[PDB]
Amino acid sequence: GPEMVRGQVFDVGPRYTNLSYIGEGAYGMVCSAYDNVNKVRVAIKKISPFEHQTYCQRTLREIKILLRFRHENIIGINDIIRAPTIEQMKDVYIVQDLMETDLYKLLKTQHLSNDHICYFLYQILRGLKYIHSANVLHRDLKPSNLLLNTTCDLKICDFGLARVADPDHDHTGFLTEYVATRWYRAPEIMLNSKGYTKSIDIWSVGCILAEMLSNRPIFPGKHYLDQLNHILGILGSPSQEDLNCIINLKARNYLLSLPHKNKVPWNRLFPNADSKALDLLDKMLTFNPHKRIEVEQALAHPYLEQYYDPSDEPIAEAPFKFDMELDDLPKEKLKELIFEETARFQPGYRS
Amino acid sequence: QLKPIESSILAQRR
Repeated sequence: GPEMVRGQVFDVGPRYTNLSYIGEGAYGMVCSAYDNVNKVRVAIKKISPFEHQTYCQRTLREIKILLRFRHENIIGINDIIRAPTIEQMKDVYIVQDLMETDLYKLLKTQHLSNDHICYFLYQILRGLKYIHSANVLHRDLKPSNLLLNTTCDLKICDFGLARVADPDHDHTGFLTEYVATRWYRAPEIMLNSKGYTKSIDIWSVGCILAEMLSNRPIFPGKHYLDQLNHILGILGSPSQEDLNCIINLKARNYLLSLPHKNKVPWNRLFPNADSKALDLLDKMLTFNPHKRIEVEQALAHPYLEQYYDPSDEPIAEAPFKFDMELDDLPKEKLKELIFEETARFQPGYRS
Repeated sequence: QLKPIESSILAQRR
């Protein structure tokens, strides 16, 4: 019999043993384990997606994306385990190198020095540069998705909400609504809910920077509509120009209804922060996504000048294109694609 | 318990 963790079977032996619980979601569980073959500690995610089309879609995306990606600040896939025939495949197990902690945990236990904050931010943006150069949007950056070892190496994880958006094509009206985790959610996810861009990831990074500076989330909305109020309580009411940019009439009128709010200066919120950090914070937390700093310009900001080196910041060799996006398909078809995508890890595979 | 930044390989290169 295979090992079992909190009632879930983890059919991953004999290679992977000594499973310990780490966490879960709606259709899976993550455990730590020991790889007896390579003699390394791993994290193993069990996914059981095949009954729901949206779970299948996200599983395929995460797999396709992470199997192409290779970057020091992004967690790689070491192995994928699943059944030898499509009919027996109910679960998929993804294996990664085990990291020691994550930023969410670290921020519960430790006040970070400015030097730590600066280096972590550099690593997040260096990883993001690579992700955005591939035409991928992460869409769920937050502290618990940033893994760390005690050597201060940072890696971005969780591509379960990530997708490709080929910039040759206007995706306005075609992106999934209600992405990101609420506190890290850019205002245009609420106001241009089907037409946002990779700029949402910069917003989330700004939220993360704010959180490193104070060990608390900057915009802790209690519900979807309160989120936008939290944002505007600090940024203040948008300029008329920024309102006049909002293409969606219902959204623009909804903002016109709201009472006026003044800008809270960054240095009253963060009176002990490095001034340059606050400058970069302001640029990342810019209301208008077309005025918000892009990842390359953020890396070039004075705050990160001791680390910025475009000769050592890889970009994707083969950015993903519109081909990698037509996954709006029946769940049974997505299962076939997941089976094909994971075939290279099976005994007897041939291309 | 978090080590100095210079224990990171990436930082050593910089």
